[PDB]
Amino acid sequence: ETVENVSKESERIWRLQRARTILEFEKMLPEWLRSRFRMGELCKVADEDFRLCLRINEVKWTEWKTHVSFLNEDPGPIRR
Amino acid sequence: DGLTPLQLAAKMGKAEILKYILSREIKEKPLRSLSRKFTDWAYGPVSSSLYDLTNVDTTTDNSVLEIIVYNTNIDNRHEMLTLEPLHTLLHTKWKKFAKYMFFLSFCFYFFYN
Amino acid sequence: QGDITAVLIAAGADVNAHAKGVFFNPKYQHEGFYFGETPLALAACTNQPEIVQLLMENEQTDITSQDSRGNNILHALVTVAEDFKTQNDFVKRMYDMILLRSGNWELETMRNNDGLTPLQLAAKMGKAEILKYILSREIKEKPLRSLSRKFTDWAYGPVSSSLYDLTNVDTTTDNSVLEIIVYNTNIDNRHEMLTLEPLHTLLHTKWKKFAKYMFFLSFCFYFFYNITLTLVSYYRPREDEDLPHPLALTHKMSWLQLLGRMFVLIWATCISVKEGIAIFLLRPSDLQSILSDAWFHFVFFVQAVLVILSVFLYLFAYKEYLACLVLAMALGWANMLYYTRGFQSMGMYSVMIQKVILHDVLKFLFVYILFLLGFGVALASLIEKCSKDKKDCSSYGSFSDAVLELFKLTIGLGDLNIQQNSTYPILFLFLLITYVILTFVLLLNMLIALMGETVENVSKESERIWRLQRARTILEFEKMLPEWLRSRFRMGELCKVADEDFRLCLRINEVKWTEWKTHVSFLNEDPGPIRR
Amino acid sequence: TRGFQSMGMYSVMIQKVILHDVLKFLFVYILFLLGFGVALASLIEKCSKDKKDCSSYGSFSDAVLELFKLTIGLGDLNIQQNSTYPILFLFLLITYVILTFVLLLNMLIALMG
Repeated sequence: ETVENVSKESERIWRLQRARTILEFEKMLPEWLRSRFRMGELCKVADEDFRLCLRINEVKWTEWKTHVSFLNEDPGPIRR
Repeated sequence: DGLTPLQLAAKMGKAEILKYILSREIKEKPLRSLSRKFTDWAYGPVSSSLYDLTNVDTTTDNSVLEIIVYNTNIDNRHEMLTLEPLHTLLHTKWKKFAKYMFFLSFCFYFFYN
Repeated sequence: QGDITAVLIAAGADVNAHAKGVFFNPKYQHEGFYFGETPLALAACTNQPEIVQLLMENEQTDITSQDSRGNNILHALVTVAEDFKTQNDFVKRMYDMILLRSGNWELETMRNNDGLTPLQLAAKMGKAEILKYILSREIKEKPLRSLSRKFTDWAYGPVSSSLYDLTNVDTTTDNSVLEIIVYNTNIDNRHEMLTLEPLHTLLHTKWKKFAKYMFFLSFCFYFFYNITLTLVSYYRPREDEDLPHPLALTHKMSWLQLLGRMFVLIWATCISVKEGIAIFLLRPSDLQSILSDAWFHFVFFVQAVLVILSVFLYLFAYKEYLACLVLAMALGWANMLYYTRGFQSMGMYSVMIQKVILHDVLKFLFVYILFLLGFGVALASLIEKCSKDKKDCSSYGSFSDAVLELFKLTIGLGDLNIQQNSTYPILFLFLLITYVILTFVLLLNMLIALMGETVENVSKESERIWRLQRARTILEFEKMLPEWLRSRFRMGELCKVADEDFRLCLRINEVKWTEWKTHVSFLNEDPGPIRR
Repeated sequence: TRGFQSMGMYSVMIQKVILHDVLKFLFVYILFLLGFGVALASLIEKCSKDKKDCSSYGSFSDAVLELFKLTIGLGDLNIQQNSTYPILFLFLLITYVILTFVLLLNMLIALMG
């Protein structure tokens, strides 16, 4: 199963050995971390809109449920 | 040991329960202040999701990625970095910080030899 | 909300509205979700089949209205259905439902702003599964079967002769389907489309009647072209003085070389004519296909022009009489690999060569030089500071000489720098055997780089590339002789539906057992090859 | 070689490969053998010394054999008795030696699938 396991475990070791150096290059320059990105602490629940820093991902088809869970009035990349 | 439960799931590396804590959608609104995922758009097939990122990134002491990657002693470690609030975040800094710093460490060390 | 929808339509809400907002997003996979701007397509795209049937009972509803992009509705359903089979397949079901609820033929003829039929749009974006529906489309009725694309002719149990319909498919008009499919870049499931039946046999048709007989003539003409270039270096009168003429004019008898030396220079013009067109057409093809195909048209052009450029150099005498010829002559026998198309047996062994040079040889090469440079410096600094052969080394390259004495052990060696050395010269057989084994693991591990479902994927992807690289040349040999296309075959426009029997040109295929249905769909009175 | 089920399997696959893959190997291998040979045979006398010491046999084909035996067994003096920067004579062998090897390694995959 070198056909199977070895060319899969090489994926297992390589993504880790990349991931070690990236966290090392965070800790290598503690000078000016101005380009850490955080989406700028949008609203969570309450009147406390400035709450905690977030991130963004996107989804696709398969089981079109209805919707009351959202936050906004179907906007886009709302820059204004 | 001074550990949050999210930290305890990482430090022992029990992966499947950590898939639940970082996802955690709660489809209500008397108590959805406990969630960790947020859906923003409601537009049929496309929808922009918001993961929550409190202790995850290395912004405080003893964060999640600091626990996961530097650790020994666990064996399913690559099966944890598939998980979405970690998989794209490593990919984030490889676009903006690391890869541009990486080849400078190559090209400096290349002329050294 | 279909229940709220009923009151809104009863109140008189406009149903032919548009929407031209910022939410189109040409960077499609975020913030977008294209419609086709109409309320009808939004009902269609998002699986509201009750509402799609609801929106067509209203007489005020238009269908033929277009988009800002020019799209009608059946353009839009094509631009949504992605490459995933049976995702509770609804686009194939609902593209069906819009035509059968209403429509004459005047829906599939309208062009977009890019000037494309919906059949062309499915090909140019390459969304394969919905194109399987359009080219099949049997309609087992007869009030409305003038929209079909398949026709069954015989009704005779297991055997049945089918008729595909072939309107815009063959390259008989401008911008046809095969011209779109094969010449295109930018798509990745391209071989999964040429499995489909009104294309799979049609490529096979011209390889019986046009291309294969034209192909080996292009081989046998190009084959003798390289022997004639070869026979100025063999040159059976073995030596005369020093040969001051590579490609001469030979004012002398035995015209076999007079016809011979002129036979080279004529074919250098034809390749110069034909592949000078390669700039005029292939402006995005080369940089996008950086590792795939259509590069040999440059490499034929590098070869044949340098044959003439030696002959221009022979009258201006920059000393490169023989120099420009020979180090460009070698491509003439190397470019023969273009003709390795032609056998399915030969094609598989042809593709995988260029597979490994791009994948794994350069992966092999960067590490192999890194150890070759590695252990060489330890031995090159060994060769003179200590380790005798004291005075006997005054020949060449005191660093690089030791590199070659470490380089040839890969290939062929056994020499005296072991026997003519010092500083305990068994040490000189430590710092080779660290090299010899460490080549071998870096050589053995390249086998594993040709593993990893190479059993599965590689001998399947070689089928994926080979059928395409045949299919490019066949459509090129259509366009190569526009002289007399009398042997394009069409079955001669048999009856479609109406009193218009001379209707449109067709084709023939045949079927087999499994689910003996009954038959009212046919055309004739169970005939055979009815010649009469 | 009929007679053992053990011996029979090794007997059939010989005639399998001569019909399938050796002739697939042979047509390409001669195509490069004829390929790099002409560049070296036209090298051997017009430039690149061993000036007078070449009056033996087949000025084209002699260079072919000096490129043919590297597949089998060689190590000879037409490197050491050459000119026109004779390291170049170890470029236009190593283009051949590697390009045999991929055409030899890919025959393993022709015995895969």
